[PDB]
Amino acid sequence: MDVLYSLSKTLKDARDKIVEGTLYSNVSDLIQQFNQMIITMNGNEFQTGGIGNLPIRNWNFNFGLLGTTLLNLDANYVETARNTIDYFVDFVDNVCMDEMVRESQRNGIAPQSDSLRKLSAIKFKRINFDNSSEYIENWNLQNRRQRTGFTFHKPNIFPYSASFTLNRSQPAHDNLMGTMWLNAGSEIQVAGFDYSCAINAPANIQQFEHIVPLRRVLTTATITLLPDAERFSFPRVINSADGATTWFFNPVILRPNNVEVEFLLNGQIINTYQARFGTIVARNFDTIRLSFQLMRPPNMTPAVAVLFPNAQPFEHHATVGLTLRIESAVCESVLADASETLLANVTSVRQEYAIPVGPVFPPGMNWTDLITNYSPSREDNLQRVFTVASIRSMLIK
Amino acid sequence: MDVLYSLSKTLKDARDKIVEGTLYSNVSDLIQQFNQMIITMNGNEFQTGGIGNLPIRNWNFNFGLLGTTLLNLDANYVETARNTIDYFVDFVDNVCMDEMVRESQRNGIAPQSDSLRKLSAIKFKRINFDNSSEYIENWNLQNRRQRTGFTFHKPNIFPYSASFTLNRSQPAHDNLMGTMWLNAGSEIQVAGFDYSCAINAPANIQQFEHIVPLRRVLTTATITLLPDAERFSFPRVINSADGATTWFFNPVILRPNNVEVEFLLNGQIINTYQARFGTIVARNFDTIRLSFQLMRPPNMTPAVAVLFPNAQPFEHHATVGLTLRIESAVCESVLADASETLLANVTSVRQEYAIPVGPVFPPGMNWTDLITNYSPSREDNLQRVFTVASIRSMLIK
Amino acid sequence: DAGKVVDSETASICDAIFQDEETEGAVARFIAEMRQRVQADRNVVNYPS
Ligand SMILES: [Zn+2]
Repeated sequence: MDVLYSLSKTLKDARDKIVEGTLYSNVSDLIQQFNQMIITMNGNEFQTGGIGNLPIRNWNFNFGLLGTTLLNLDANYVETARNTIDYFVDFVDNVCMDEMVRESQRNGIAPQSDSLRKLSAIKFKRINFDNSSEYIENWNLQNRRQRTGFTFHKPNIFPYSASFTLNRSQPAHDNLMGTMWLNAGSEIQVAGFDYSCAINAPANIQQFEHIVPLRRVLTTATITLLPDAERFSFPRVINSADGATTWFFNPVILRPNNVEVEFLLNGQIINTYQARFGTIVARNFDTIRLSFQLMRPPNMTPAVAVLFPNAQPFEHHATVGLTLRIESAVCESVLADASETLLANVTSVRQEYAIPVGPVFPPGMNWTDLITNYSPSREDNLQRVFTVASIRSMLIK
Repeated sequence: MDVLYSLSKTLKDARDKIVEGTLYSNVSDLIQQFNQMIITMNGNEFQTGGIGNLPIRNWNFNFGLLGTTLLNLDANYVETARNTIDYFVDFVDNVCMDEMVRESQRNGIAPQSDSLRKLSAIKFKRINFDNSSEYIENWNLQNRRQRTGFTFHKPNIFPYSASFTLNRSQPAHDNLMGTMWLNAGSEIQVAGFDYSCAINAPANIQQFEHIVPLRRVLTTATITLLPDAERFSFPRVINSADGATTWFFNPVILRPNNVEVEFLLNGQIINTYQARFGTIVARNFDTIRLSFQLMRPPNMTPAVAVLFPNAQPFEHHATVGLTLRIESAVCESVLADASETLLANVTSVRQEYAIPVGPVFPPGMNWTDLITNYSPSREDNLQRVFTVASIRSMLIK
Repeated sequence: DAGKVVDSETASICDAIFQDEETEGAVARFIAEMRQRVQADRNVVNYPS
């Protein structure tokens, strides 16, 4: 993998820094690296593809070296360099696609393509160059069993889940208490509702709790917490838990009371925020526990008192909501986030070449399932494919 | 770590091979290794302990080498060697204890004791010797990110859990259908029960399922599957779900019907055994799925018929069961088994020296809590402490 | 083992250290056992120094 990254990095440097007119002192070392790459790859044959509809392509390497006796490189130098750069870029492209379209239950970290298996040979190690990218850095670190860190802009950490729990209910569904929630990507949006507005509850307070366990431990995360759940604040007709009927939800929003958002790590409370909103920091956590309360307003103007009667018919249903967004975070494992395009590239290649579903990844690289069941083998294969996808994106759009 | 293991190994080989009357050729190479250790260690000061009630001790090395000339070693030689070996054994014992009593949330795999941090220095690499123990081999393989493996006899993989689930219930608790299970160590005993004996069930069959997700993937596991749970075959008075009252359970055991045991990895049925008891093999799995049925006998003699009426009074309750033991298995992560004494050693040292509860392990190294939340940090720290404990056990009985 | 060293200075230093009494037994045995490697098939030679 390091050799593949180095081939891509040297090709990118060659395509950026070998431009007509530039002093040769600007590309001396780069040309040394390029000539070593050519010498090592020369006299080798590689075969790529043959999985799904990915074409079977053969790569024979026989290129002359780049010149060294020149002060300011000219059009001839650029042309002779670019002719080789095109072939090497195409070879790297196909090697990366071959690697991405493969998976293995056992040894998902080990190279899968036979081209990458070849490149793993010690003869090619001379092309290693500099592993400065984040993904290659983390690849080396996890090879050495060192701490890994990936920074994400709103990481996709919560498996998609739109659901509701009914702590109190009956067939008529006209007196319901419970919670609704939507977890998706980086946003939790929860809303506890009570049709009776806590008329008959002790202290006229109804408690709601929501526990969201992450599959991975996030660190140094900035989180925006807001006191309303705009998604569960409009009239709804929701089909029952068993799909037999449908029930009506006509909410009226009250402020959540005694809000407590605590971030826990293996059951221990690492961070906790009491009735605080805005930007907050979770230093190290793997579970989020949001507790809030519907407190029946002690004092009401008539226009409010009309809304909450003592008897059964509850036309309006009291609702208190929270919204939580992980804006940025750090994770030891690989994840999908808003800014990066590695998941998109891998899925695009697999879909384009119609790769049959293997044993590890779910069909179509469904991120919801992949993150719902984030097994160690899946993590290994996902890290491998994401690293090779970043390597590829270093040269191809 | 490898240096500490090598010190222990060379000291064990010195206490074994350096014996009265042995040939010089039997111990020439061992004496080379011993003198290498002495020369490397001389001139160094180590400090051990200072956590909990473990005393602070200082270690100073200025020892003479061993000069082997006698054709067969005599008593003087053995006494002189034992003088050095005893001090080195004490040093290794203290270092191992001081490393076992510590832990860290971050970088839990790296040494925590200052003595071991010092031994990690480059100059002590000259003592490495040979890493032949299972735990040290797996340590090196994991450090290089190779597929490790630990072989366990009766692995303690299931957190203790004795519970029941009533799919049908009422306040009287006189007509119940559901399941009862004990997961403990390497054993799963499950029993589905029905008071009506599926008289009103569709097809006179009641389905029962028991899903147990393991916290780690087990490979090449030998399993014993027997068709009755003896633990839930006698009368019981069990507390209610909420503890309000107690309910009486008076089982009569029928054979389980349509038994299917599925071992799954990543949601795929890796192994599936249908109505097969005795010794089976699960090659690779992370969750077990027991499925069985209570089938009302289609033909009954008068004595059996008297037990299963159609009216409410159900004096005898039909029950089917399954027992599943993992006699042996292989796991990539460190576990506690019924043969190794590493968990016992670590817990014993911590208890004896009254080490305060740290940030990673649960109080008292409670195995149930540890395996219930076997986080990656806990796994790193546990592998470290187990490896150093096995190093210690080479010299301490 | 009919070994060779890379320079006359190296040979003299090895002789001195081999003869001196303060040398480690490991160093003496290594100076006695150390060998070169001449691979004509690959046109390469490694010599201790
Ligand atoms: Zn046994």
